[PDB]
Amino acid sequence: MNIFTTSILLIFILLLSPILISMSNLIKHINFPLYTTTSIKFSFIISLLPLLMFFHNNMEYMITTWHWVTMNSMELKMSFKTDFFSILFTSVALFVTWSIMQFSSWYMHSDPNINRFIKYLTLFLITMLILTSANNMFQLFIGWEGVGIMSFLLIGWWYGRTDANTAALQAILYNRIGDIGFILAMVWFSLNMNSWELQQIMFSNNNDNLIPLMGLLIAATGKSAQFGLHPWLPSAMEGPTPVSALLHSSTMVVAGIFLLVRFHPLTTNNNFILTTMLCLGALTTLFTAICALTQNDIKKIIAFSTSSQLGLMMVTLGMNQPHLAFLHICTHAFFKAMLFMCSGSIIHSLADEQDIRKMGNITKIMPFTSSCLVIGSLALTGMPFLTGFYSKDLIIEAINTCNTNAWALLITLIATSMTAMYSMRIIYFVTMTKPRFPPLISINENDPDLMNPIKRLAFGSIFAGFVISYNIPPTSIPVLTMPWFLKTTALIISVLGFLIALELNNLTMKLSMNKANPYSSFSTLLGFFPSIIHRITPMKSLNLSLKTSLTLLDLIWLEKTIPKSTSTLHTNMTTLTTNQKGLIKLYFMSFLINIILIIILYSINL
Amino acid sequence: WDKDVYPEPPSRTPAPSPQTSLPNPITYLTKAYDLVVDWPVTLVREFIERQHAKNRTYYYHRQYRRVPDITECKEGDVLCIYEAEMQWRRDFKVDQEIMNIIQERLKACQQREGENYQQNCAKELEQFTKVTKAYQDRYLDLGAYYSARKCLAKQKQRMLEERKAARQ
Amino acid sequence: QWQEDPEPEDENVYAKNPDFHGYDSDPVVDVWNMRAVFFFGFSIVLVFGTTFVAYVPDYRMQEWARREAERLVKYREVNGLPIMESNYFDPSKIQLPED
Amino acid sequence: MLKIILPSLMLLPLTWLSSPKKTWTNVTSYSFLISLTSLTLLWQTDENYKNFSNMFSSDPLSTPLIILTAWLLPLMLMASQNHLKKDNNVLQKLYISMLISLQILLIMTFSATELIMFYILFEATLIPTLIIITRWGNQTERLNAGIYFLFYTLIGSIPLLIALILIQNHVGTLNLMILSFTTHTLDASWSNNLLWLACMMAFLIKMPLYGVHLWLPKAHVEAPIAGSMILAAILLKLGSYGMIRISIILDPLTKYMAYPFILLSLWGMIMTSSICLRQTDLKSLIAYSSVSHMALVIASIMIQTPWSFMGATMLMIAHGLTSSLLFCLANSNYERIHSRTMIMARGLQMVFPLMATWWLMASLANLALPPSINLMGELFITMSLFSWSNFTIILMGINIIITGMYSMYMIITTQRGKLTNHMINLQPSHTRELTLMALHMIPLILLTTSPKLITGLTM
Amino acid sequence: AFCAPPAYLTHQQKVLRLYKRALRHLESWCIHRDKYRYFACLMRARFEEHKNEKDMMRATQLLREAEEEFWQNQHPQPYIFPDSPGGTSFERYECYKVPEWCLDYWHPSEKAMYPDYFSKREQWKKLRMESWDREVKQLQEETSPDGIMTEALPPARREGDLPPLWWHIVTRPRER
Amino acid sequence: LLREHWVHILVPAGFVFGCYLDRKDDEKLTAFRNKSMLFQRELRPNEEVT
Amino acid sequence: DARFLRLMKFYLMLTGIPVIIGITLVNIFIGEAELAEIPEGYIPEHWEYYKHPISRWIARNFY
Ligand SMILES: CCCCCCCCCCCCCCCCCC(=O)OC[C@H](COP(=O)(O)OCCN)OC(=O)CCCCCCCCCCCCCCCCC
Ligand SMILES: CCCCCCCCCCCCCCCCCC(=O)OC[C@H](COP(=O)(O)OCCN)OC(=O)CCCCCCCCCCCCCCCCC
Repeated sequence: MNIFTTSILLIFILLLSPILISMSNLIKHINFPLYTTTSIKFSFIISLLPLLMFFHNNMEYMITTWHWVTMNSMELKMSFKTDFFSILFTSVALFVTWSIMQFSSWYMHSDPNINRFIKYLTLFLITMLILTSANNMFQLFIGWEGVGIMSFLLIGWWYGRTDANTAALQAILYNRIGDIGFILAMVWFSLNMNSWELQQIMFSNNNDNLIPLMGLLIAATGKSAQFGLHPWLPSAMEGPTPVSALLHSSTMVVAGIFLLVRFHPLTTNNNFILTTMLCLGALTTLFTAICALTQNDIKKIIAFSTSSQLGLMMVTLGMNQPHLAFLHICTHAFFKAMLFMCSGSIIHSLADEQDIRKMGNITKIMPFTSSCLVIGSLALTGMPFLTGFYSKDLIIEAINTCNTNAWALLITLIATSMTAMYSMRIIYFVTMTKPRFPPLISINENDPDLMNPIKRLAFGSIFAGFVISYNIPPTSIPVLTMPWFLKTTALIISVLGFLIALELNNLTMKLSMNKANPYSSFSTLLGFFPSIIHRITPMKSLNLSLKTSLTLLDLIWLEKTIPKSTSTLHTNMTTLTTNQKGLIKLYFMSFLINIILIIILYSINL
Repeated sequence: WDKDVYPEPPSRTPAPSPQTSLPNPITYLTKAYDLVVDWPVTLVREFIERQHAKNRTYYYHRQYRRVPDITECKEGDVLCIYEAEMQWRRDFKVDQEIMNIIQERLKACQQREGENYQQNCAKELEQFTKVTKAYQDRYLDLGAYYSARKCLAKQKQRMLEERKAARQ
Repeated sequence: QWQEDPEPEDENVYAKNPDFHGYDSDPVVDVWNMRAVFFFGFSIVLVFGTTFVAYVPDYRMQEWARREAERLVKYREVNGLPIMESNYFDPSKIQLPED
Repeated sequence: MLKIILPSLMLLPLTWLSSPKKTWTNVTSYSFLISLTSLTLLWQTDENYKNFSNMFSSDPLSTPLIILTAWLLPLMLMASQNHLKKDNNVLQKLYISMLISLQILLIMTFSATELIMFYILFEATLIPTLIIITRWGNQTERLNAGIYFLFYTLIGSIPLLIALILIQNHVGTLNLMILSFTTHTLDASWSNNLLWLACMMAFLIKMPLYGVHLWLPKAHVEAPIAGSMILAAILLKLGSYGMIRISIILDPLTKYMAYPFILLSLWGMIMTSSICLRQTDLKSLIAYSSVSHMALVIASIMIQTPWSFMGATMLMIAHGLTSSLLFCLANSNYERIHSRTMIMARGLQMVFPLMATWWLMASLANLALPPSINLMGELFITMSLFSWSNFTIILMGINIIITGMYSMYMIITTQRGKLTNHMINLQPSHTRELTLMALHMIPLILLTTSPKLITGLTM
Repeated sequence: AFCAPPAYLTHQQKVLRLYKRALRHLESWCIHRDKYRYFACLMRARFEEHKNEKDMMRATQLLREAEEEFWQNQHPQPYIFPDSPGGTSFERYECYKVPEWCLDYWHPSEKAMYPDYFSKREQWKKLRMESWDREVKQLQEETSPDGIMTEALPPARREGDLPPLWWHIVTRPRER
Repeated sequence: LLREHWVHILVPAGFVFGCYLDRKDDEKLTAFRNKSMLFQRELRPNEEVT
Repeated sequence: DARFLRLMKFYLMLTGIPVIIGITLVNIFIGEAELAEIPEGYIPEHWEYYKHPISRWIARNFY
């Protein structure tokens, strides 16, 4: 209990060190990118050990480090819950951010504030590690908001671009909408349990706990991407490919699913939460893949695919398979980062163009990234053993083996096919056709800072599922008893999607003009969700803020009523009483009226 | 650390049964740790404890004589009400700490048992429910301006109803 | 129209005092003012303030309270008594009104 | 306490018989030393409170207000320095004396024991503020602003005086903790309801209720930076202190004679956070922010719970610091551009790359980024109001959203676009104002590390 | 980005711009170069079929109908070059496009390096306080007194005079 | 030098005057010096507690 | 701006570094105190009830 805890806190000390050199004067006399990358490397090597000790013993720990406050029977302290989830996610995220820092030192040259970029990356990593290892809702909220703000600071790197800022504020807005529910849950737990710690909160397994779960579900829809709060993730492609790869493929988007797995001891007995999960996550697998079938940008395609996979993980959460959802979280990062990686390689090789309609022959002009892209696409589709299988196969088996909703059970698979559809689209329009890009050619992918990270993430994407699934413990019994048309459905339908895509893409030839259609227009313009919501809701909110509150109430009526009325009244009475002309006759007649009134008062009351 | 206040039950740790022929890193890693982290830090703490031992100092836990309660405290005499209210605030704070101790005693048991907390973590939950009932009967709905007099009014507004129940 | 001076014009300070600090045009006074600020606000108050406040002991009895609560829990759990009762005041000394 | 007040009284001669070159330096240094000495009040080793005389006293609620008051002084000295720089030595000595008098009276009224002394000082706080706002403002509506401020305050304060007399007659004293150890319940009659109204309206005006918030935006927009700072930090807190002290005797009336103000606060919160989206004046935006934040304080005093009072105190101090910081940040630009219009100057963070951080952190606080005392207050107010009634969370979330919106709006329309390249008069950032911002921030870090000094009476 | 629109576009300009947009959206629709060339030739035939026509009313009618056909058959996700509006690089380096006057506030120990640079910057001003007065007269004297005016500017007609209002078209930052 | 550096004797003099007046105030209020039902001591080590 | 940062660091270190050194040397050599029952006769002081040497020193000497 000395080696485990020391190894747990050492990674935080290390991650902090760079930011300490960021305040010192050594930056201008150090290679900050290389130093930070080595820090991340050693942090990963350190985090590898707790993983071994857990795989061996299966022992979880709670570590309270510092007393912050004592509020009248309610303590608050720094508390880390080192469990399977935390210790595995830490290793995965560090192993990924290593590759990402290297590829960033490659991709962001000519940017003077590359030091600032690296600092922000490591700060986000720290916030995510807090979120992931928190044994306390307040610490988890710290991580939540740190992620949400690092997103604003990274989407916005190019603060002259008037669209990156719109995207940043969009993310802020949606994540605050999720924070609403997060705070609702925190309040319910603080009142009905006088605590904020998983330990005490786990004694509400018999209580009703529907309102806090609704709150957490809203927070998950927010931080992750689901049909109600999804659009901010595609609009996050306005930022550099490294942050698109870290904050939007592997981290900052599995946060809600991590929340729900941490709170799985309470969703196990609420068939209204599990049933809105299963009927919502599936509504995104379909609605985004559709969107990912007629978009022309590699980044947007990848983001929509990420959203679809997240819907799939929410589906397997609803079907009561939290460990499976988390296994997918962890086996998804490898290839959904290597894909952004090869995308950014292709882009920086060309003249900063992301539209597939102006690239081709990559399979021959750029073998390395083509091979890695194909590997990632296969792993994503579900090829029998490339880190996709070990999670997606079990998910797609449980989906049909459980008693479920028979429309989700269908659209989930339709989207699982659209996966291979748009993957084949990428493959065919970027790596199989003729070079419809400009004529000047300065391709170069022979830089180790680019070759080694992808090599590494590819070894990962190939062997991580094996290495994990054959070491983790069996916290759930699966069903290996079923017909062939359920045991092979994922593979079969991925193949059918590939073939349908081959056909419909070869039809892109044949000199037959492309008559626009409403289906494709819908899938292209996002179902118009943004185009309409982001135009009505602002208009109403703002026309109200202006014409009603500021104008009608404040600058008009709350003036007309109190102060202007006082002034009018007193000025009028002033005029009345000071309209006097110096006439002694009138003054004395008034004196006489006064005398009469006084005599009368006296003689009457008496 | 008094183990009676903080139980910390014992630890049933088993024998390592390496039914294989391939080595185990964790063991040699722990040995290397013992050699290159423990040894020097232990020596340093020994040195610091030496300095302590040679310049020790002692500090005492302050005792508080008991003063009259609100019950024997007249309806407007403040020299007594001050003493009584200070005493009540003191006991209120100590009760806060008691409840915090119970909760710190329950979280540990939950984390320890794990999947057996629904069967092996029951007496602690019962102590928690009981002390919760007591805290509720004493201090629940007083308000920001809580005081011994409001606590007394609560006590009486409870006891009159309990007396009605008793008689019928 | 009427008699009045004309609106004045902006005035760069760095032109004459590139070592400007913000306080006064006189360079030595500027420097000594910034020095006094930095040495009385940062070097003393924040530092010694933080030190004193951190080494204020037993702020509002939150420590003695924990110690005494441990003592009480021990005493009571040892003598079989309960850890806390439902009535602060003993209902003997109290004298209720009879309806 | 007298060791805090006598030196503050001596800062005056120092100011007047100091040479025209060392007065600023000397008075600022000694003000910092006063801020330092004021930390004796934090030596609270027991639950017993301090009582130095029949006239003075300190509590866990009055100590932080007092220390913030003694800390803000040298900051206002430093900030009122670039302007009134050409102004005559005599005039600037007058300014310094006004500031010092405000300091002394605020310390007195926070350390007071008697409601009527509290009253005379809470009403003497008007002269220096009015004089600063009218004699050193730049517009022509500062006169009307002072009228509004002065007379709102006095119209609210008269019935408070009358109620204090009624009490001093029924009971024989206005002394605190005696009004506590002898308080009685009431009859729930109309006379006592009007007593409640009287006792409260003064403070409900001095911290702007929604409907009588029409003196704060004026005063801010028309006042100089030191006036803005003190108004945002402490003058909005006198009401909170007064209500936290006077609500002990009005029981049990506030259980039902508080609904209208809870409603007005929870609604005006939204209806001002929204103005913070479509206001053009940066100063008025920050004023409406102050209003939307004080609404929570009001609604939390109204419900009388320990968590509520704790959050009220935390948010009081935090908002004080943050509003002062934001006001000084806007002033840094005003001194360079002479226009409060926000959308005029843009694309900063290019020539002022560091002040864009202070701009950012002051925004991270206002939108309650954890870990921070702004949030440690908002959260507990939210929990208290959720226990009160679960439907308050709706309005709380709406306000949270609008805050997160307008903070980043204020950030982006000033620091995160592209530059107004036609701005030749962007004198680089002064060490003085960078130091202002640092002195504002660092104490927030320290109070976030040790928020045990900031909970209040209950905790 | 270098000129100003005229008070009104002429039928020729309208038709040319419609042709350009139609071809760009044809490119968007047809991903392959062979297809693009095929249908571009087809479209140019469709156009040339009505080049020797002169009836202005029927011409405007054909144009009003072709614009509607375009709005009905336009690609909703067309290709935009990166550095152009709607592109992924529009206003991306405005963060580093710092103006020139930001160097008048530099500190002697900052211009102590790049001394050969700042010496030129100086005489570039000497070339400005002298070339200013005559740039006004050339506008005063070249003014249309009949009221009419537009956003054009003349060159200098001398040896030594410089184009009026040059300092901001010159001296502007790189695009990078 | 004094005509410009004698103004450093006021504010510390004020601090000391304040401490002195506090001493006067607590020389008053002497009653209950040892008659508190909580801190009734026996004057064994000294002659005046406070 | 580099000037302001340098001066802030200088003037904070100037008086924090010696403070930190003193605190470290104190906590090493002197060390916190240890809980001890009260001799039935002795009357403890208002400072022998605290723990940290600096706390009880400030108490003994100024409170
Ligand atoms: C109350 C009056 C209110 C008025 C405000 C104006 C104040 C002006 C006067 C100057 C300030 C005087 C002192 C301020 C309080 C200092 C508190 C302190 O001394 O720190 C104490 C702390 C140990 O705390 P202690 O109570 O002894 O032990 C129990 C656990 N707290 O020991 C320490 O932690 C000290 C070490 C400090 C290290 C700082 C490290 C920063 C860490 C980053 C945190 C970031 C959190 C904020 C991020 C979001 C903010 C936007
Ligand atoms: C632009 C706004 C308008 C500005 C112009 C203001 C016009 C002033 C109103 C005209 C005068 C009407 C008030 C007459 C007061 C009547 C006496 C009274 O109400 O006192 C009763 C109560 C004490 O009664 P009690 O102790 O129970 O026993 C009997 C007395 N020993 O003691 C009390 O309740 C004291 C009551 C004092 C008067 C309170 C006035 C209303 C308070 C709420 C609003 C305050 C804002 C200013 C007034 C707005 C208009 C009312």
